[PDB]
Amino acid sequence: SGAIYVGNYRVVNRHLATHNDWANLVWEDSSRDLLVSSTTAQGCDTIARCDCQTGVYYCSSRRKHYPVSFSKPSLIFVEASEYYPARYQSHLMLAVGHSEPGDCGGILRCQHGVVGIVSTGGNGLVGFADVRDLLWLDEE
Ligand SMILES: Fc1ccccc1CNC1CCOCC1
Ligand SMILES: [Zn+2]
Repeated sequence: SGAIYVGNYRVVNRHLATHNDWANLVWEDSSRDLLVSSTTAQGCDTIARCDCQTGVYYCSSRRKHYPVSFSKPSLIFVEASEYYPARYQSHLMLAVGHSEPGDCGGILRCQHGVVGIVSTGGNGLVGFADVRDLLWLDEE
C-alpha cells in the first residue's frame, strides 16, 4: 500500500483505489495502474520533473529502502499477478529488486522528488508506475 500526496491530489495504484477514491475521481488509467482522487488537506510530496534513471524505493516486504537503477518509462509485458492478468502496462519502469503485491504504492524517489510508485514485481524485478509526465499534478 501507499500513495503520493501532491497538492490536493492523492495518487494511488488503480487496483488499490477505494470507493472514496472513485467517488472523488480526478483521472484514472488502467493501462498505467494509476488513479488520482481529490483531497481536502494539502500533501507533503513533490513530483520529480526529470529523466533520472537512479533513485531509491521503499519495499514494505523488507521494511527497507533500496537504491536502484531503473529503465525509462515504456510499454512492457507484465506476467499475471494476484491483482492483474498477464498484460501490457504502459509508463512502466523496471529495476532489479524485490517486489511482492503488497509492496505496491511504495515511493521511488530521485534527487528531484517522487518519480513513481511500485506497481509490479516477480522474477527479481520491481516495476514502478511513472508520474513525472503528469505535469497537471503540480497545479490547480
Ligand atoms: F523502514 C522501516 C523500518 C521499520 C519499520 C517500518 C519501516 C517503514 N517506514 C515507512 C514510513 C512511511 O513511509 C514508508 C516507509
Ligand atoms: Zn530526478
